[PDB]
Amino acid sequence: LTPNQVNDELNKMQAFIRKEAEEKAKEIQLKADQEYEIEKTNIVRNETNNID
Amino acid sequence: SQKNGIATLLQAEKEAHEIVSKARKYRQDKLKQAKTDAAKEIDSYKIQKDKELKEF
Amino acid sequence: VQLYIPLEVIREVTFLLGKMLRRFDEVERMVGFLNEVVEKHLSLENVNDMVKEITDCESRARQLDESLDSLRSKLNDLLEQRQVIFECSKFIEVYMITGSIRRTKVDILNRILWRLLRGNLIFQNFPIEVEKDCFIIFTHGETLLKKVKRVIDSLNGKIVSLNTRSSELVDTLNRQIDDLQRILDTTEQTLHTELLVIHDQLPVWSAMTKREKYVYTTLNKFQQESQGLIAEGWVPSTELIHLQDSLKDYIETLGSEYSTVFNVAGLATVVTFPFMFAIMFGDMGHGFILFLMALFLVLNERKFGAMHRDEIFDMAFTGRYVLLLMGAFSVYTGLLYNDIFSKSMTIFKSGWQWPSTFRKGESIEAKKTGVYPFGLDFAWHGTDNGLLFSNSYKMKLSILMGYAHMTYSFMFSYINYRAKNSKVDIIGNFIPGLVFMQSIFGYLSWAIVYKWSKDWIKDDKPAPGLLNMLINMFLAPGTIDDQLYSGQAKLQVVLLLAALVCVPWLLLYKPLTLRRLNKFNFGDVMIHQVIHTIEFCLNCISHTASYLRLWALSLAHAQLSSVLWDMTISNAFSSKNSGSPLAVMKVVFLFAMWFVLTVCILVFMEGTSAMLHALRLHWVEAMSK
Repeated sequence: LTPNQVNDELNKMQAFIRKEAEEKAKEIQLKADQEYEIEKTNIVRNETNNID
Repeated sequence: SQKNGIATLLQAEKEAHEIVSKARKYRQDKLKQAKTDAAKEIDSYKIQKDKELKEF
Repeated sequence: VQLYIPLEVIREVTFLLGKMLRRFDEVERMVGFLNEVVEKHLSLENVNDMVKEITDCESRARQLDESLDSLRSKLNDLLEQRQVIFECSKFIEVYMITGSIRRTKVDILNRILWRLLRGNLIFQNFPIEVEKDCFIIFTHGETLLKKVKRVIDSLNGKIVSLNTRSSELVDTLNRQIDDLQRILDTTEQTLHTELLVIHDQLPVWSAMTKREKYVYTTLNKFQQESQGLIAEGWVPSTELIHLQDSLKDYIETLGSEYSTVFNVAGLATVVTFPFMFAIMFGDMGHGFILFLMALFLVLNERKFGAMHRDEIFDMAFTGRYVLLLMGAFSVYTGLLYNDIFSKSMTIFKSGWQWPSTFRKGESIEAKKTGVYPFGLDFAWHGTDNGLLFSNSYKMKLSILMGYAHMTYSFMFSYINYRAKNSKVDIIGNFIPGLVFMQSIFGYLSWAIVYKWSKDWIKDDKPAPGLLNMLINMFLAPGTIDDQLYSGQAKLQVVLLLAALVCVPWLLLYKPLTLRRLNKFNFGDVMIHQVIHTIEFCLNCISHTASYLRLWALSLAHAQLSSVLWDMTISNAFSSKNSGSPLAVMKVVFLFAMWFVLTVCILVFMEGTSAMLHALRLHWVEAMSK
């Protein structure tokens, strides 16, 4: 409504915006750690069988 | 402070996009590393094999 | 205004603005199919899981209805085959072909088989009791037997060849009629079981889609420029701060920190409309009837509110408080008149006494004793020149009440221009309008009261005519044939000059001072002020003569209520045959004929006209000042 009240609404909104973006970015990089390991495991297994 | 706040929110959604993209670039790179560090992982196991031939 | 709705808060802002697409076309069609089957016998996830139970139930209802009508057809295909055996064993009991056919094709099949086989047939028909019919042919011979069947099977006739018995196929066919009727009684029981959970749920599934399609049709009207919709559209200026206080609180209370961008006469009617009605509709008898049939709707407004109202009774019940006031003022004004079903009321003491000793059948006058206390006097009722006095009174009544209504509704313009804080509009429109209206017709309304104030007989002065006073005030200024007050001839010149000075002033003040404040189309202001001046100066004369319908319709109501009484119940009053059955059934029939004519004409089809005339006196004569 008035300048104190619109700013109180602003503070809440960017808090949610920022938080959500942090979680979303976290899940993409958390899957990134994992996908690096599974893929590395497969590639390494195939070659070790050729070497063996 | 109404139109000073709108400006802050349009920016925040842009930032939200960018934060997500930074992670999206990182994910693609981590996949390229998987192949390279797996290629380095095989020329260390080929010498581990050669070791036990020379031992023999 | 111009909104900017982000994609995070988009459905919430759209459903907020609603309270302040091929998918839901298809689902609308499916809800329509569910509405036809019964007659034949929110968040995004909360819509997404209820559209699932719309589709999952529409599928089973459609397949169970299509496995029911196609089974009813198979039932009728056996009930038509039983009858063409029952009606063709009977024909033998009283090279032949027996079958079923629609009844509209029996004559054309008879004619085609008679033109194919030249004669050579015995064709019967027996009605099976879409309507159908049986037929027997007796193709006497051969070599056309496979050609008669190409006539029958072309126009959809189903031949029933038996070749064994008319009593062995009937058992094997009744062993299928009941066996399939039980499948009907199973599947239709399942149908009526399924419709119980749907008939009490269709007003939710329908009302979801009717507003969801309405949401997406409106969301098609937005911009979609830079991953955010731009909603441009109109809103009244009173509701700007309500949008800026409801949109601001709503986007902050749900989180999601991406804020929106928001860029950029019925209160005087409540007495005057029933009162201007009552001036035209003046009678304590018809007024009490209208007040009573309004108070019947006011006291029963709870039983009539939860009820389906058709348009005429919705009009009559929406205004159950306009009619209560229209009756309550009609009783007051018909107590001012002496008009109770066009009769007088001898309530007070009269101001006129009649002479005691006079010859029978001669014309006499009354001597004035005093003045009647409240309302018009009752010694004007059976009077030859009473209608002249009522014409003068009601004409001057209409003039003064139209003057009062116009000068009351003209002050609201000043209050509007004062609330807008526009002194230019005040000095350009209100003051040159005020001292033009009051200097002519305010003077007329004052002169009526001042002629009523003077005696003009005790003074031994001629009573002035006020029509040719206002005629001669504009034509021949300064010449007063019958003097109405001292200093009339020089004050009417001042009032005439004050009225004539405001014809250029109201036409030339506002455009020439809007042009001076630009040192904007001067042609759009000057032409508008010329039209405003011509219209206002026309209407000051044209409405004070249009308020004389308050006298016109009052005269019409009073004279019709008089000449209906005089034709109906003035005939029923006789001192002969006192107590006779014929002389009392005369009174009963004439009261019934009087009462239905009063209710049908003088209330319903006369007060509606008085209502509409008091309505146009507000719409034009009051809502243009």
